[PDB]
Amino acid sequence: SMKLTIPELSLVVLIGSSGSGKSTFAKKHFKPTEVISSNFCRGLVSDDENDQTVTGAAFDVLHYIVSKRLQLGKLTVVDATNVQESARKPLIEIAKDYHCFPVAVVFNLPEKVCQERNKNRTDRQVEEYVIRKHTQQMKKSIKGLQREGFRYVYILNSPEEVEEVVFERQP
Amino acid sequence: SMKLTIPELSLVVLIGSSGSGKSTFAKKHFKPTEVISSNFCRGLVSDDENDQTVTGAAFDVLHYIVSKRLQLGKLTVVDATNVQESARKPLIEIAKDYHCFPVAVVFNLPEKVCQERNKNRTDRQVEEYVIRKHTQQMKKSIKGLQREGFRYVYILNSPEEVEEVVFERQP
DNA sequence: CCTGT
DNA sequence: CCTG
Ligand SMILES: Nc1nc2c(ncn2[C@@H]2O[C@H](COP(=O)(O)OP(=O)(O)OP(=O)(O)O)[C@@H](O)[C@H]2O)c(=O)[nH]1
Ligand SMILES: Nc1nc2c(ncn2[C@@H]2O[C@H](COP(=O)(O)OP(=O)(O)OP(=O)(O)O)[C@@H](O)[C@H]2O)c(=O)[nH]1
Ligand SMILES: [Mg+2]
Ligand SMILES: [Mg+2]
Repeated sequence: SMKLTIPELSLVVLIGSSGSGKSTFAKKHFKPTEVISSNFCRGLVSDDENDQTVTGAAFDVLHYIVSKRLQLGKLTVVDATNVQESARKPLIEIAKDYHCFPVAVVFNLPEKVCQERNKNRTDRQVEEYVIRKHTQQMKKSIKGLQREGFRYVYILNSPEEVEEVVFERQP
Repeated sequence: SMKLTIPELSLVVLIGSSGSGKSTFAKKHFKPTEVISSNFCRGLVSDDENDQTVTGAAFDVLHYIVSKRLQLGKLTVVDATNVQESARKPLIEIAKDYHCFPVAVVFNLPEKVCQERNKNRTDRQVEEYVIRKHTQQMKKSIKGLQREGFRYVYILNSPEEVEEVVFERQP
């Protein structure tokens, strides 16, 4: 298996293009309340998880919930693309404020896999150019993650590696 | 600082070209008996740390010492280039034999930096082609380290990052 | 340096 | 999708 060690008090930041399987992954490995999703927050503020015009409010809400959880010492997983440094920056800062270990889990999957999954989705889709861009941003992000403040950086390089992941939570 | 978390029982594998500063780094961060060096082993078997013809015997000795230490539950740092997969393979296997966690620390420095340092050494030098080769092998190695069995993979991307390292030995 | 042979 |  692919064992990923994380401390009991972690902020797990999922990094991946739309279609890379972040939400599917989060549901398999974590409790529902441990996972806070940017799309869910778009729904919380606007009724519409697909409404990009409420992104600002959605991430304000996400960051707020993350802060409340870390204040209470609860492990939290951020289910958003997190492919822009500007998106990861405030998450690292919140983790620092509450002495929480930031962990990066990167879905380094081929653009074509994400595009294929997106084409076959029935829940929500994005345009092809979005996935092309997210994949490029994800790839450019990998080198600098440790320096950004991620204490553990785990890169998953194929669907096979994603499937094999087992988290080892250390108390 | 660049905080690198490692378990009390770790096999820390330094990965870097000649001239990348492995031995300097090892002395700064670890007690002498925690560090086992391939060049020191060349000296043990032949009187000459620079004798490349005794490489087989030197690594036999290094592996034997690593095995004894991990068996005794002692943190161990391997100071060798470790830029070939075939070199890392037995280290991972010995770690697994004794339920020890392998940690990779990669000196991902520009070839030019290593060459300049090499040029100014008075203790021992290698030819430029050696460093060019080591650097290429190091860079080609990075992606696959987690899959090889390294439970923690830390990549240092500049002399500034190397200098900033602080190990956090979790009990 | 896990060896330009 | 932190909005080409
Ligand atoms: N075959 C296969 N399909 C998967 C896997 N993971 C996710 N999928 C499918 O890919 C599609 C996208 O998966 P999601 O988990 O929603 O992807 P996401 O990264 O959360 O995408 P966004 O929310 O748009 O950012 C879904 O229809 C899944 O059923 C996988 O591991 N294997
Ligand atoms: N400026 C600077 N010089 C360094 C640093 N680390 C090592 N050096 C110099 O670079 C040269 C090589 O350093 P070593 O620690 O011996 O490098 P190594 O990786 O062990 O090299 P090999 O034993 O040949 O594989 C030495 O002369 C060091 O003094 C550093 O962090 N900063
Ligand atoms: Mg999702
Ligand atoms: Mg050395």
